Amino acid sequence: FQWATKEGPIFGEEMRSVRVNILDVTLHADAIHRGGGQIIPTMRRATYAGFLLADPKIQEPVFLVEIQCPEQAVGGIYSVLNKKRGQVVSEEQRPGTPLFTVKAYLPVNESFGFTGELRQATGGQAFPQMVFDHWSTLGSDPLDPTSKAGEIVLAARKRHGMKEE
Amino acid sequence: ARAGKVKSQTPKVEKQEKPKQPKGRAYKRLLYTRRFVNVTLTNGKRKMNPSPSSQ
Amino acid sequence: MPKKRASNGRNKKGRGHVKPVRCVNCSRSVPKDKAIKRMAIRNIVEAAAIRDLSEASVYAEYALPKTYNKLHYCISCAIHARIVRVRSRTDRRIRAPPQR
Amino acid sequence: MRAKWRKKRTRRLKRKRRKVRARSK
RNA sequence: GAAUCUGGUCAAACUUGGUCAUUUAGAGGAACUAAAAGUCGUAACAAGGUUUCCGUAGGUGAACCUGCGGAAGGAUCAUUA
RNA sequence: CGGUUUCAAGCCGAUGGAAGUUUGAGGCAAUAACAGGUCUGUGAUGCCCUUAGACGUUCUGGGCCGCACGCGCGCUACACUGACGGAGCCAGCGAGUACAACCUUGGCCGAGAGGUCUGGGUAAUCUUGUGAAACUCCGUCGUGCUGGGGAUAGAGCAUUGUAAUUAUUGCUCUUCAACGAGGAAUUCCUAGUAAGCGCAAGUCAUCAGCUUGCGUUGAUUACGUCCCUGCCCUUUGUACACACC
RNA sequence: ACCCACUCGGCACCUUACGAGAAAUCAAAGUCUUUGGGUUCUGGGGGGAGUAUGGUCGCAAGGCUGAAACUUAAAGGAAUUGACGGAAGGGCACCACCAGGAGUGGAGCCUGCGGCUUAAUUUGACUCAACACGGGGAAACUCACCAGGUCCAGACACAAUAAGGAUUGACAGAUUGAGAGCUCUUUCUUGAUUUUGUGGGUGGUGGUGCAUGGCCGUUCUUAGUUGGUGGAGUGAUUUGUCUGC
RNA sequence: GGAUAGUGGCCUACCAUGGUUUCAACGGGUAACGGGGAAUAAGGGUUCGAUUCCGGAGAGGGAGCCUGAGAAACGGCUACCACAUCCAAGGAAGGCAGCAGGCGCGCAAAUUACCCAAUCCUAAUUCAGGGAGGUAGUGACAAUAAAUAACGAUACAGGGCCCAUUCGGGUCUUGUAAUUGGAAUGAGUACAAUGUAAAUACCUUAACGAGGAACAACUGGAGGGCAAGUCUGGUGCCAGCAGCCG
Ligand SMILES: [Mg+2]
Ligand SMILES: [Mg+2]
Ligand SMILES: [Mg+2]
Ligand SMILES: [Mg+2]
Ligand SMILES: [Mg+2]
Ligand SMILES: [Mg+2]
Ligand SMILES: [Mg+2]
Ligand SMILES: [Mg+2]
Ligand SMILES: [Mg+2]
Ligand SMILES: [Mg+2]
Ligand SMILES: [Mg+2]
Ligand SMILES: [Mg+2]
Ligand SMILES: [Mg+2]
Ligand SMILES: [Mg+2]
Ligand SMILES: [Mg+2]
Ligand SMILES: [Mg+2]
Ligand SMILES: [Mg+2]
Ligand SMILES: [Mg+2]
Ligand SMILES: [Mg+2]
Ligand SMILES: [Mg+2]
Ligand SMILES: [Mg+2]
Ligand SMILES: [Mg+2]
Ligand SMILES: [Mg+2]
Ligand SMILES: [Mg+2]
Ligand SMILES: [Mg+2]
Ligand SMILES: [Mg+2]
Ligand SMILES: [Mg+2]
Ligand SMILES: [Mg+2]
Ligand SMILES: [Mg+2]
Ligand SMILES: [Mg+2]
Ligand SMILES: [Mg+2]
Ligand SMILES: [Mg+2]
Ligand SMILES: [Mg+2]
Ligand SMILES: [Mg+2]
Ligand SMILES: [Mg+2]
Ligand SMILES: [Mg+2]
Ligand SMILES: [Mg+2]
Ligand SMILES: [Mg+2]
Ligand SMILES: [Mg+2]
Ligand SMILES: [Mg+2]
Ligand SMILES: [Mg+2]
Ligand SMILES: [Mg+2]
Ligand SMILES: [Zn+2]
Repeated sequence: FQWATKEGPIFGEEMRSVRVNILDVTLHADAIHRGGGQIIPTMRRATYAGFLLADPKIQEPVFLVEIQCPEQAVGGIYSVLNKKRGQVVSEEQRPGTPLFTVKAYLPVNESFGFTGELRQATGGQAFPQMVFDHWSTLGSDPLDPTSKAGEIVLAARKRHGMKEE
Repeated sequence: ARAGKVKSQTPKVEKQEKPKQPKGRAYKRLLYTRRFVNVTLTNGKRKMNPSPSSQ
Repeated sequence: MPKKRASNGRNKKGRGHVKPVRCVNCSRSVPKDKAIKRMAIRNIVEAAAIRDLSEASVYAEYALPKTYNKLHYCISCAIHARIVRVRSRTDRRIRAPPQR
Repeated sequence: MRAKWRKKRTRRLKRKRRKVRARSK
């Protein structure tokens, strides 16, 4: 079980959260003379099919970002987030008027050159300070193309090295 | 698990507050006496670490 | 495998590598030494004649000769039936001609 | 396998090896 | 009695090759070894069901087989006249 | 006693003798084992099962018995050495109830099966001479799937049990199938044995083709050999020793 | 041409070995831990490998010469006892065969076990040594199988209700196969026995006879088994337990 | 003959054809500086020797040379290569395989400390200097020496026993108790004086400095090889140990 959970079929990657069954399981037993080998990857070919036949829409990062913005400027942070699949969780109004924060979920998939997009928008204003938070699910089917998760999957398996699916 | 499963899976018993076995010569003084001077009981042959008499 | 025998092939001692003789049955070339050279002095007529032949015959006393097949056998071929007869380790030292 | 043939085996293996190294002069 | 300077000489090093040694990428090939244990047979060991072997030729799907010669480590220390 | 045999161990033939096959038969039966079989004889049992929706227990109905079809013990026959009637008519092992319901004579009823009254018996006493069968005698049919052979069937009459259809068994009449001595194969057997015949207890409330006992009738043919099969030693070989899977 | 005795040269056996040797054996393989006559050569676990390479030689095949990396705990040798052998002799036994009998296999029918089928047709046992066996001839019981219901037979320990009831019972019809209080309809009984949990057990014809005991079966009722000295061997062992009859 | 301090195929001319070799010439390798020695340790040996002494080499390479008795010096110079410094771009300066330090490499190795007082060395030299050399620091490279309590008493048990009508005193000697009690001790600090170039540390002590909580021994092992667990909980062919067996 520990693999396929560490090394799944669809992605070529781990995780989560898999029941997974089990019923019945016909042995004979024996002595055997059985896996560790036979049962050591019988489960693997099983848990792949249990993964596959369900659905898996696939999960993703997402790094909480909390930026020390000024008020008179830094609307542009919002446009930077709206771009990236981002959800602002909060907009904490500080006692000092020229300081703010914007606690926000941001996928790490989409946060490459994040600061670069932030800097140009804000005009070098507001200081990113992001951190990891929590896994967020996607809506894309993996086998089916033209989907956010599926495109990521096809790219990820090409980075590992096939077979397709 | 498949990586140091047993090391975790045991109940750790704690080091009991038992008295200091003496060091250097006084340690020898035990072992001299616990073989030569005291002389342990023997049914047939001599034995240096006994068992509680059972199967 | 140590020596079964001291002789082995037998005649050959002080004598490089002698000539061989085709066996009788198998036609198995065997040295004329390893050969099991039995002598088959058989009558020209089988015992259960012989009367019958002498009854119908001309003359008296008659030739009544004996054919002289000096046989050979490839040891294996011999064991399968013939004089050989797998002896005991201690008995294998005996060279005495058997019977008699 | 029988040692005479294990000898014969490695005789061919040589004669193949001779054609291989002769293919590059 | 300076720089300067004409031959020599020692000869670094470079240049552009040639050559030995040691290293080291190398597509490919062809091996050999470990093996969870799978196919195909079952060669050898019992006269292992064509006795094994060796040398050496040929052939094969693999063990292997088949000539020739040899050896028993043979399945025989034995047939007398 | 006689031969016979290094005139040993013994074997073979006569005599007598109840007995001359270890007198006949069993009973026990060594070393070492086998991964034989038994966790469904077991409050004999280790540990995995389970432990109240119990895989515990208990009721109630089924099911083990179903049938294209494979083999395996068995029974009945393929008849005239018989079948069917009568008649004659001789055994042995056994077994059997009082707190239950056993064996159950004798008498009446019923073609039967089976009822009923009554007994005798806790048993060399009664059942029981268990007058069992096959047998022996006189008749019917004579070698025709015939009176051989009884299977399949229908209906009833009984009996056990709370309950009988998936006939429990018995009896009644009817049905009359296959099968004219069985191929390849292979089982069992050497004397009161085989083969025939029945009895008998065992299980059983009820069921006998079953079984462990019993007695009746009683041969054929060896009284040897290693041809097959198996086993055993012995010598030999063995790269085997979880031992030719 | 022999006989007989002894002799130089050649080729091999017998017995004891007191000498060697791991032993088989060997009068050389002796005169070697009591280690030294002279000389040449070869070997240093197994494999990888007589391979790779390089020579060198060959018409070539091939030879001579000759590696390591890597790999591995054994590879051997000799013998001992086993087991086994489509090796050879010598036995035994109607579970072998002859000389015969009775048969079975065919026929029908019982009754085992397959196979199929089924809701279940419960399972064990599969050459002798599973297959009319489980004492197993099952109408329910037996009964383990299936369809359905019932019961606690939940020992003891600790706690939550502790009588303003802990819980037990319950005719009537629907309910239910059903004079099962099985319950839902009911509103009367019952008095701390228990019931709800958590430890813990108890039972289980559950599982595994390849975790075991006992009993059995089977090798085999075959004739095998063992030791004590004494010998032979360093030794495992062996001889005793054997040519014959 | 030439050169050299000098001998010489050291170099040059002319001449001769020698020279070495299976008693291994020549070639190659060396994770080779030689020797003294080291470890091992019956005898014979094997392997190691970069390294405290003695030779030899080298100062990034390879050359060439000045001065000088002595240099083919490199804490001299000239150059070329290799590496690199400092720049006002014209040009300058270099050579830790001295000491210390750092990088780098690597499994792998110390402080840019205090001194000439010793040891010696050098000079124009009693007088100066000396990372030669010494002094500490760091230092489990090695090696040497040895604390981790000792003596009581009372309190509970083992051993001798005057005698063993049953005991038991226990007159005599040993072991166990968070009893308790007196008597030391440098591990440390610290006036001092030692020590010392100055200090440290050592040896020596004024003054304090032990009572189980302190002023505390770890490492490995505990089936065999091979000394020693069939103890208590887990674990359950796994995880692991195991030189080998396992
Ligand atoms: Mg051998
Ligand atoms: Mg052999
Ligand atoms: Mg000759
Ligand atoms: Mg010759
Ligand atoms: Mg010049
Ligand atoms: Mg043959
Ligand atoms: Mg074969
Ligand atoms: Mg063969
Ligand atoms: Mg060999
Ligand atoms: Mg008897
Ligand atoms: Mg068994
Ligand atoms: Mg049980
Ligand atoms: Mg049945
Ligand atoms: Mg029977
Ligand atoms: Mg009677
Ligand atoms: Mg008829
Ligand atoms: Mg038998
Ligand atoms: Mg080797
Ligand atoms: Mg029956
Ligand atoms: Mg019945
Ligand atoms: Mg029971
Ligand atoms: Mg003895
Ligand atoms: Mg014996
Ligand atoms: Mg001169
Ligand atoms: Mg060097
Ligand atoms: Mg050296
Ligand atoms: Mg040196
Ligand atoms: Mg060096
Ligand atoms: Mg020096
Ligand atoms: Mg340098
Ligand atoms: Mg220089
Ligand atoms: Mg210098
Ligand atoms: Mg220098
Ligand atoms: Mg330095
Ligand atoms: Mg060091
Ligand atoms: Mg120094
Ligand atoms: Mg220090
Ligand atoms: Mg001290
Ligand atoms: Mg320890
Ligand atoms: Mg331990
Ligand atoms: Mg030990
Ligand atoms: Mg350990
Ligand atoms: Zn022949």
